[PDB]
Amino acid sequence: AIRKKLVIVGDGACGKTCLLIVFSKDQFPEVYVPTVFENYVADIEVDGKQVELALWDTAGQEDYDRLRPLSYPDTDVILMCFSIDSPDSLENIPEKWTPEVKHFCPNVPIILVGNKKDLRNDEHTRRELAKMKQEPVKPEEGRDMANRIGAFGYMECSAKTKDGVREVFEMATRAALQ
Amino acid sequence: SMEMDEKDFAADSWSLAVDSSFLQQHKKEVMKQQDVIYELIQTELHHVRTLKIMTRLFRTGMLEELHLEPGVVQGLFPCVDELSDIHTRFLSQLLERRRQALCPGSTRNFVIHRLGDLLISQFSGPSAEQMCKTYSEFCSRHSKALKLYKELYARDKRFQQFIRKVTRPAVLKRHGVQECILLVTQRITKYPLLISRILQHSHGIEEERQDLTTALGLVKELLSNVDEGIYQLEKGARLQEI
Ligand SMILES: c1cc([C@@H]2CCCNC2)c2cc[nH]c2c1
Repeated sequence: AIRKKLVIVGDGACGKTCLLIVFSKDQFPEVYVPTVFENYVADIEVDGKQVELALWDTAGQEDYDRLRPLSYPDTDVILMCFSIDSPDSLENIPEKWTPEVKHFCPNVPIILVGNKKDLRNDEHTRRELAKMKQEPVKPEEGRDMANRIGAFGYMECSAKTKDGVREVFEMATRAALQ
Repeated sequence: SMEMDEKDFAADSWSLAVDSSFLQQHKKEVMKQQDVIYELIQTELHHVRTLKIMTRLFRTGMLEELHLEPGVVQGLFPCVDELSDIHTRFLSQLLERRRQALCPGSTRNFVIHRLGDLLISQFSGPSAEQMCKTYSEFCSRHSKALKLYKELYARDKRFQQFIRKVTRPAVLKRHGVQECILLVTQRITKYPLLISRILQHSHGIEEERQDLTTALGLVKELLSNVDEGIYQLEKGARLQEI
């Protein structure tokens, strides 16, 4: 087994902590959802290759520009997260998170991940967004942003239902191996 | 960690740690507040445990088995004794507050009604000054500690055999040298997330809501000061580069 490091980046409410918790526990916690994620070393087997994938979150570091880059050393794959119920979190990707990740992690593959995909079919979500002349992020808007920033690929998931979660981490492991 | 504290914090939540007959007697709003307070203590217990692996397992093991020059061991684990002192003391107060709150005849049923006062004490005065000075020093030495580690593992056979031996148990899977250093750096930015969520479920008593609001402002002031006092040191950096 080879050791690879994964770091998840994105705005405060992009759902990155929930994504890491759901994958590491291998289910959506029923009794209590933790506020924070410390670290985790996942045992993954993708395309016949065994990898130890260390998982890290940057939640809480969004306002601290000198503390945050300390999470970046020796990263092998970056998951760049946005929330599908938050079109404003998508516009922060190209001129805030992308220049930072390319400066501290040159040549590291970035996977753009659209979280909370279940909220695309939520009535309360659609009503609250329509009040600000907005709508949930469309699949083509996510793909176009991933293409524009030079992402390795574009993927969607739902930590709430676990749909697409396992696929995101298996693809991140494949990206870290290249 | 010690068995007593591990069992007290083994459950995934406060609602699973307490007896179900004690859980039934409480309002859901109290259960929610207690679940987040329990997460704060449980993660503080794990943070102190991370610091003990760095001082007792790694640092002291290197000094006693490898007879490595102490200036090298210092470069690998900057401020570990000072950090261990600050967090072991904070943990002792959190654990004592829980112990005092236990029902007679019980080692697990408790409700912590007051926390803000302890959080204001930890994040103000001399103790806050010591955390600010220590984390500014630690985080400025973080990158150099990682490069020194990578040099020694790649070029020294006895150091590589030492690391492989002490990190072999499954309980150390996420606690290698680099993992411990980043776990420590990330600890300080977890405090506002935990305290804000405790505050969200602490409006029942106005003085407690006020104390948690003050504690939150103090942790953010501390974080902003630590962030401003950081400049990454480079091993063998020239004056012209600084
Ligand atoms: C975030 C971003 C940066 C640079 C400057 C702007 C472009 N992206 C990389 C730095 C430099 C030091 N700390 C930083 C935090």
